[PDB]
Amino acid sequence: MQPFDSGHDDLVHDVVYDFYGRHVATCSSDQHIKVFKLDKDTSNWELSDSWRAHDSSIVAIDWASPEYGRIIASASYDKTVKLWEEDPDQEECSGRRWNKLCTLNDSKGSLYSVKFAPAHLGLKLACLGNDGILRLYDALEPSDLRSWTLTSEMKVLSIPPANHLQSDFCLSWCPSRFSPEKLAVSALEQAIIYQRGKDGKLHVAAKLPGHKSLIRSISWAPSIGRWYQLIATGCKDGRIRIFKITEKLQSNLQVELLSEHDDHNGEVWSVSWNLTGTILSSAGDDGKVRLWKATYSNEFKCMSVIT
Amino acid sequence: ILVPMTVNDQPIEKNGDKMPLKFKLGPLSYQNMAFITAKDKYKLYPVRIPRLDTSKEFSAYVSGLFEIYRDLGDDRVFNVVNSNFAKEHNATVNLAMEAILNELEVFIGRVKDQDGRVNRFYELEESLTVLNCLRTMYFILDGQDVEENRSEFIESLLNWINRSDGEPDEEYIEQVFSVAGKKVFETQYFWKLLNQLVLRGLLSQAIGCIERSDLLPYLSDTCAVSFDAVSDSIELLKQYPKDSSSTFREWKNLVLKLSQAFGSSATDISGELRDYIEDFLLVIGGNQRKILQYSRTWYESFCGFLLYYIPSLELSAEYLQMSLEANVVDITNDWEQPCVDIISGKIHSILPVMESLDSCTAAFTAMICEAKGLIENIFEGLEDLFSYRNGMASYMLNSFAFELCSLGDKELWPVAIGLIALSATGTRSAKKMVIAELLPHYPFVTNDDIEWMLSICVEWRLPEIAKEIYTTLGNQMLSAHNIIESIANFSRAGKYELVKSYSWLLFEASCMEGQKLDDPVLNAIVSKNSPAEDDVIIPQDILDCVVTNSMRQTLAPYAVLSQFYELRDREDWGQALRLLLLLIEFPYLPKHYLVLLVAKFLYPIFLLDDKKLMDEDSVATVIEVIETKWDDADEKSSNLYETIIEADKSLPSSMATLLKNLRKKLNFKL
Amino acid sequence: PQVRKKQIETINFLRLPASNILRRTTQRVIDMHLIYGVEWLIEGKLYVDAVHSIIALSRRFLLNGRVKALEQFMERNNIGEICKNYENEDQFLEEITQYEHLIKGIREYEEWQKSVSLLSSESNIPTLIEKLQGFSKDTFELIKTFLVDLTSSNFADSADYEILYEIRALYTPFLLMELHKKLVEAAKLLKIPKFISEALAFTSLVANENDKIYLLFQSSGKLKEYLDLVARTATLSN
Repeated sequence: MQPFDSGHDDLVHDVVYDFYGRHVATCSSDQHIKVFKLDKDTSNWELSDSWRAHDSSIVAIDWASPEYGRIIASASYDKTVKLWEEDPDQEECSGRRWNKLCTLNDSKGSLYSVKFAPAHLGLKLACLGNDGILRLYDALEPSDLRSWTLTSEMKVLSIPPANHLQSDFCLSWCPSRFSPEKLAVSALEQAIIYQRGKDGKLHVAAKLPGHKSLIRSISWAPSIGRWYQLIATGCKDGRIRIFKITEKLQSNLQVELLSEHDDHNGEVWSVSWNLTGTILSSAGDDGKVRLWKATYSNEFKCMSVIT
Repeated sequence: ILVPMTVNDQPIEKNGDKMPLKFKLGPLSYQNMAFITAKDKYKLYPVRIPRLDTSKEFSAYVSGLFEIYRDLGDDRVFNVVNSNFAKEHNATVNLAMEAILNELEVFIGRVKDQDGRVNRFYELEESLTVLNCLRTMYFILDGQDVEENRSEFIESLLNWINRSDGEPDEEYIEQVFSVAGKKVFETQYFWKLLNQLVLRGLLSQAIGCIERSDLLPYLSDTCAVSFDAVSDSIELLKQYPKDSSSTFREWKNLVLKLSQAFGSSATDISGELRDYIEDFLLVIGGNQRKILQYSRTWYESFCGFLLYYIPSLELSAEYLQMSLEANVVDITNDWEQPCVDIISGKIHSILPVMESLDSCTAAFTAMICEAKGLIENIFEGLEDLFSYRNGMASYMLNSFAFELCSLGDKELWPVAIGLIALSATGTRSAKKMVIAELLPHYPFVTNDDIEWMLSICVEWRLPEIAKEIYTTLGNQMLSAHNIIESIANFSRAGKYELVKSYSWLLFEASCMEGQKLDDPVLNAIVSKNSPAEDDVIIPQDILDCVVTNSMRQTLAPYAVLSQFYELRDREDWGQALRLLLLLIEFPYLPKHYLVLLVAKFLYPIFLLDDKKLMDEDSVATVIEVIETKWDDADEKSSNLYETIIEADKSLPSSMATLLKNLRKKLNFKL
Repeated sequence: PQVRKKQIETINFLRLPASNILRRTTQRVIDMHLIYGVEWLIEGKLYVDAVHSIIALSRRFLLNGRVKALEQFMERNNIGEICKNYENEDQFLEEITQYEHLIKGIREYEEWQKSVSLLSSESNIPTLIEKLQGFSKDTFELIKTFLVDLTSSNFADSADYEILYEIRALYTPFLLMELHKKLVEAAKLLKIPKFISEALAFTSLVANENDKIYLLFQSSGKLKEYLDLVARTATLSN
């Protein structure tokens, strides 16, 4: 392979795609969000917009639901979730293509991760860092997107000590709208599953069994082609525990744990998943990306060992 | 299955360094990106997934398979008339098996010519070598014996040679047949390489062990009666049946006749040569102890009992064992031990293994073996197909087409979503899922990007799925600033209330000066009469008609009425205003929307103010909310031309405001 | 013509320079037989005998009033001799064209009916009827003269004339009439939806002796159907 230049001089923290897959909002800590673009006659990825975003390191990034303008935000430790909107007369490669709309100061204390809620719930984002609270701001109006009406404040630890910026704050969503929102939200050594109530507040339906150590990634396996959900565990014990979360403080879920992997022999740091969730794409401290794939019985065996 | 993440800059290959290697699998999967979240590698590696490479030879391959399933219907189960309809539906499922593998021979006829990994083409050798033995054992016979279709026993027996080994290539008609140290041959290998290639069942390389070497320069020259019955030896290979096992029995008597016509006749030739002639003949009678010892591999011995002894399946229990008293079965590579698993029977525990020998081949293998019912399920009786509640068939088929969507592409959706609308089990539940879920990262600002999904809702038509698409792109467009095909997509969201708010305002609060322009949209201002030619109306009323078409009796009396925005006259833009107001908003978009359309010439001088004038065709043909409006219902928004007329420039009634000033000037004015 | 072609092969093996089987080779091979009986000229240096054998079988069975079975029989002959070979016809010349003209002038109304999906309320909402007026004018001001004997120097036949007379009659005033339907069901009255001449201007534009649409046209049977739509063009200004 050939490694494309990013222009960056500092770690790629995340890579997050849009639904086309043809743009990735790669953040570094060089204070630029250099959004790239796949030109499809080459494998190397070239610039779409080097705008300077936050003035604190963008430690995670998430593409937005780009309903009202094409939006990408990010949370950094400046305690903001700055939204950046593209009107389609804006131009590429120029430092201005995604332009400031809001500045979230409702949120207190340093932040570390926005995840946007799906576009069925409109322009709604969750946000969490050492704020210690999962705060679901909701910009209700389709024109006016700075109108951040709180829905649920759910305490994660009320204030995490600062040494938990070394902790992945893990946030993920089911994109199914034929169910109320589910999201595994990492509260420093568990991941408490905030399952919807009925009451205008979430409650902790379950908390991952067999984990006593920090959770270094949850990516929620889509609720495509399953009535149930799936997750896997990036986690610090050296393991993957692949809970098939069958549907059963309120609850409607029961934990099963089917396969248990461990051939990473050290910490698992990427759980990612296929867009529909077929492929358990698991990267660890073994230096080998181990793509795992279910065989008949719904049990993931390694399909390929990309050394 | 090894793929370098890189041949430059390497993150880790080793569990000595505990760095946090992170890999992100998106809606591409020929570029996924591999990096470290440490101060090492900010580099990002474009890295493919094996068996999920955007290619166009792939697009031909997966289209071919998908149309072969359409000939088998949505059918995937075995049926039981019923004394021949349990064989008939079997019979057509043989011939579609061979369509699958001959698509694959067209796709071996692609990827032999150029391969970028030689192991990517070796997956197509090895999964085809599993489904070479399958085709000999079951899928031409009706899941029965050899004697049902003997020639086509033999043709897949040749596929088992030509598509495991890359052969013919001359090297077995050259071995001691163009070069030990003879050129007229008494050697064992002049005749073992005749024996093994006949034991192969092949007859293109077996004739060259006859013809391009010694049959004449010693037999005919020595004697004419050691030549009259060596004549009979190859004659028995030629008058070998190829298309029946009835004649084969009379032929087995005729072998006992003229193989014994050389027993009786002269020998003026070497005892080496003679006994090699008999070794070829104990292939031909089908004797045990020469079907073993001149085979190059197990599937030549096992397939030499199966031809030239009793051509029936019964030389696979006790006699398969005699093919392990021939040659070993490979287990360093997995191609020959899955073949054994056919012969014993269990094609359901080797389908697992065919996933990493190319799942695209294995998915349609699973489809069609369930149509014979030789594969089992382990749980039967969430209707979804990534449970094993559903078929071994619909385990791999419609979970193949989900990862098509993630592959890179989404114009192989006519294929993919075409897959998941077919199967006995209801995968209409699934058709909701792949097409409801894309939310957190899709609905973009554009002109149009959802149009095509109505065609990804006739690969199955569910109407509930057919407006969900435009919900996730039919209020997403008010920053895109595209024109009337977006007012189209607002109505077609499903709603009459999203055209009561997003195209209502192009009739109310429309002003910011004297001219009534104020519209982000560009078909208000210069292209007002663009929807009035029925040229730009048509695209949107043929992708769900009636939900768009009715709302065009609102925004195409908007080329008549709305021309008063551009210039305000007493006639011409009073001709084309005081005309039709009473069908066009009285079942469609808001009913009394009329306060920054009809109103706004009331204060300007045309009309009574401190002096009696009267304005043409508005004297008594404006009569709704525009005259009387103290008793009459006005949808309120008249504040925007009671302090927004210092930018229009009226004076003589722009002072001392009344809404009953407007009620006076439209009463008396003569 | 496949079974019949092998029939010709057999009769050439049985000798003679001419057979009754070789007579019909530029006749047959009854609708299908005639049309598949002729195809035989593609190669150069003769195509001045082509239109003769066309009109000599086209007309032959035209008691079925079929002009719809001449939509590949007036185009079967190729001028090829580009590089692949390296009065006689004047009467009939226009008839070749006018066979196929009748279908097109049906289809010159109907295609506007399918290709609209908006209200036809005039104020320039449909503007896609202006060029179409000018097009559909030439089918009674189209200067050729439909389907008839036009001279008497070339070969003609009387049996084969009455089935020009009547086949002409069936369709030529329809194409004429669909021009006049657009006046009161497409609302295009001139080349703009204003002014009502071009129905009153058409009352002796239908009359021409350059296309000869006058002489076949009934004085009560087609003329009464024609004026009732003029009378509805007149009430767009009443």
